[PDB]
Amino acid sequence: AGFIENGWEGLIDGWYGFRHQNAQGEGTAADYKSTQSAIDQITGKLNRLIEKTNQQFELIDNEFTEVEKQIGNVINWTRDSMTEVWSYNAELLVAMENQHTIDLADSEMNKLYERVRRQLRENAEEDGTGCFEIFHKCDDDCMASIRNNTYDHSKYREEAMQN
Amino acid sequence: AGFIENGWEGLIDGWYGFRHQNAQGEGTAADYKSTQSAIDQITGKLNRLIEKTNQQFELIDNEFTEVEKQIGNVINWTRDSMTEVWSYNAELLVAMENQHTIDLADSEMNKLYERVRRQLRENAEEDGTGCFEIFHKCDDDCMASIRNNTYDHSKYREEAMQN
Amino acid sequence: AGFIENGWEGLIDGWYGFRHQNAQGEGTAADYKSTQSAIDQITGKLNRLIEKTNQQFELIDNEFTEVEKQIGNVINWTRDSMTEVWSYNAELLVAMENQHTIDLADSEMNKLYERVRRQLRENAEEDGTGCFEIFHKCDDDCMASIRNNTYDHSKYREEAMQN
Amino acid sequence: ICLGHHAVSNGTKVNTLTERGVEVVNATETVERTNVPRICSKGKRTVDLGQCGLLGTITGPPQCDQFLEFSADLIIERREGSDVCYPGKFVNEEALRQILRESGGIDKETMGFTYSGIRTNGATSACRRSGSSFYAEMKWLLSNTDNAAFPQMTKSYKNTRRDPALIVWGIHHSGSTTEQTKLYGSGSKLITVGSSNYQQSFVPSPGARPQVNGQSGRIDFHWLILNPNDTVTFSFNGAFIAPDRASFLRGKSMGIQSGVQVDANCEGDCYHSGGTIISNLPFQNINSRAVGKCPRYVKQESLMLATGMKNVPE
Ligand SMILES: *[C@@H]1O[C@H](CO)[C@@H](O)[C@H](O)[C@H]1NC(C)=O
Ligand SMILES: *[C@@H]1O[C@H](CO)[C@@H](O)[C@H](O)[C@H]1NC(C)=O
Ligand SMILES: *[C@@H]1O[C@H](CO)[C@@H](O)[C@H](O)[C@H]1NC(C)=O
Ligand SMILES: *[C@@H]1O[C@H](CO)[C@@H](O)[C@H](O)[C@H]1NC(C)=O
Ligand SMILES: *[C@@H]1O[C@H](CO)[C@@H](O)[C@H](O)[C@H]1NC(C)=O
Repeated sequence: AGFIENGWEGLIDGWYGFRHQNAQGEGTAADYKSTQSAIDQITGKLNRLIEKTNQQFELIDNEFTEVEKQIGNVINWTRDSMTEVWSYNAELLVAMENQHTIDLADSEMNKLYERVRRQLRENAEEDGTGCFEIFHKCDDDCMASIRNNTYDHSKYREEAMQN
Repeated sequence: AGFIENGWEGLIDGWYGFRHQNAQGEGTAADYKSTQSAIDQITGKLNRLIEKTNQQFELIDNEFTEVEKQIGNVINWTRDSMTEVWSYNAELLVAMENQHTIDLADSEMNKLYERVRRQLRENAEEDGTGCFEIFHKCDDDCMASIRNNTYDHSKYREEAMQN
Repeated sequence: AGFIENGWEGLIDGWYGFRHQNAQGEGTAADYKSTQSAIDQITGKLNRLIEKTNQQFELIDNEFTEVEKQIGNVINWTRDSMTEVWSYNAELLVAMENQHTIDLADSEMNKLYERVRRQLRENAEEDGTGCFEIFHKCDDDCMASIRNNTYDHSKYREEAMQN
Repeated sequence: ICLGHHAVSNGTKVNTLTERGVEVVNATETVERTNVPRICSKGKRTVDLGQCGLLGTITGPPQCDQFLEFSADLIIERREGSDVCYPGKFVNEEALRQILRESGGIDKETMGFTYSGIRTNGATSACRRSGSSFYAEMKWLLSNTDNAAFPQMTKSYKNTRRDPALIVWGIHHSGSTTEQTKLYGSGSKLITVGSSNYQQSFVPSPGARPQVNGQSGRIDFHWLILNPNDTVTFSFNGAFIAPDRASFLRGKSMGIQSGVQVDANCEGDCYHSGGTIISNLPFQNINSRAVGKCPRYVKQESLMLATGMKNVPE
């Protein structure tokens, strides 16, 4: 997500998609495997995080009738230290899991990018902006064949080597 | 470990290795540098994790004769809060270091993969399943040279460009 | 920073740079975008991290006239547990952010390398030592065009395809 | 071309999740070690109690007259600061000290206690400035002239202010029963202190004690906190150190226990016995008991946060 100029706004159903701009026309489709894996990983991370505590805490301090002042300050200081360390742990965890979510999105993105590279030996190459320059013409069949991960490159090699 | 269909079960000595399927036959070998780096990093992580603490706690509550109920409940609540924060920190640490070890294995695999593609400029290309398609004939000396990081691609370029 | 043999000592102003060693002469220049992004990310991490607490504690113990020994032991044990958990959190913090800073520097290096290889379709090829081999001759304008992220690979293809 | 990064001959060793002591081009501090050995607190009101003590500000021994009723946003106590002139302890000592630390200063106002036909000017050889005297806001209620009965007194004081008052009174356990009869007379003296939330009562107990500050008997100062529109009745038959003035809280402050001198050359945040921890780092390793909004304590001597890349020498 670093070498791309901008993200698409018309991509609604899928997180990661595909555009063609071939001679047949213009089409914007959505990949399924990469976005399913990304949503599965992130939802698993959420389900790990979204978990109410098992440990049961009781009332240690009285709001109405104030407890003895020494033990009251001891309880207040213990609760304040626990509150500070919990706020610290919460902000640290939120920051690093947002970082890991962004890195996971980038990892799924360039994993799809590198698997598209692997599917296209020399029939296509990158432009640096996230697009692949196809060296063969197909009537929107090889578009879906790249999309469906059922692309055969060896039959398209002879007309793409000389170009 | 992303583009590979399945990991090898016949590899025992190392962690990352090579399969041959050449004209001489079929053979399995084990890389040494990448697995040494991975095991060194993971064992260093274990060494910095597997450490008995220096802080020496004292007995604050009495198991046999119960202490005064107010200060005893304060001790119980402090111990329960510290148990909860230590359990949360333990889950956090275990989860993030398991993620980091998985990502470290993936990154060591990726580093070996990119260094193999860097060794062989055009003599071999990926297929998407983790293999490299050699475009020259060589009887186990070139492949061991690939393993030994002593591959001389300059004397193999002439017969691999036209293919 | 994996495939690179060593870091340059003469690169002073920039973190990530460029060496050409072309026929025109010798010169070590510095990239600006990658090092600016890396320093911005690391300084943002520091500004997130270097932050005095907004919560103000009070004196719970007494240095001069020692408090009652039971509540004194409770305060000492609570402070020791808080000190131990803060020390563990601090060393975990330092370890994982040093790991993330090293990984961020490696990722910025990899992103710069990949964007250079994306600018250089076939006119240049990778080496494995972090260098690029050029199939065309060009006098310090192409090199700056690579540095300025304004490379025009369209009109270098005719003399570099056969090489 | 050749593409690469920068490095230095001498970098920094930092700790990392995989390897310990890895070499980086540059690194920064996260655990502060440099401690300012001065309580530098410019921008806030401060009082240096010195040879006076924080709890001595209430009762008023000779060392604590200057800071008898003060006002500050920072209170500083010293080890040499004594809380009492006539010897004796404080019940709930740390509770009263922590109340005074958050007082923001204290204000003394008279209770209007009128005593009829009974000598009230206490005088001890220990609590002395120029002659035999006693505390500032405490009145030692002796007998009339000599061994004589002490009439039962019922003195009621009502806190009419809008803030919760603080009342400190004293109990005299004489050095002997004969001394107690000299000062208050024969009979079992019994004293009750009554409030809405306070009803504790107690009996003075004469007996021999070691000579502390050149005196035998000990006076224990009890205390309570009065809510607004609440009254305290002292019903004492004898042997009472009556409160002439009630102490009132002023605002919010924080109390430190240091031993270094005070200046105004900083913007300090937290303080301790070694001085001031002025820094912006998240962690510190100077004192475990630094109080204020500042870095937290850690067990490690030093942690290096890698600011630069992992460098390899050429
Ligand atoms: C302790 O904290 C509670 C808030 O959680 C506060 O209402 C209470 O006044 C505090 N106690 C003292 C003695 O400051
Ligand atoms: C405090 O915890 C211990 C075990 O950790 C338990 O045996 C004890 O009963 C608890 N005290 C109270 C008052 O519940
Ligand atoms: C509590 O810890 C402090 C240092 O933080 C130490 O000076 C004191 O002696 C300890 N108290 C006891 C009772 O050990
Ligand atoms: C290295 O880091 C320190 C942080 O203490 C900083 O003051 C210094 O300017 C840095 N040096 C360079 C060359 O970045
Ligand atoms: C306290 O008493 C005064 C006078 O009787 C009255 O004006 C005020 O409202 C009372 N306050 C409370 C809290 O009862």
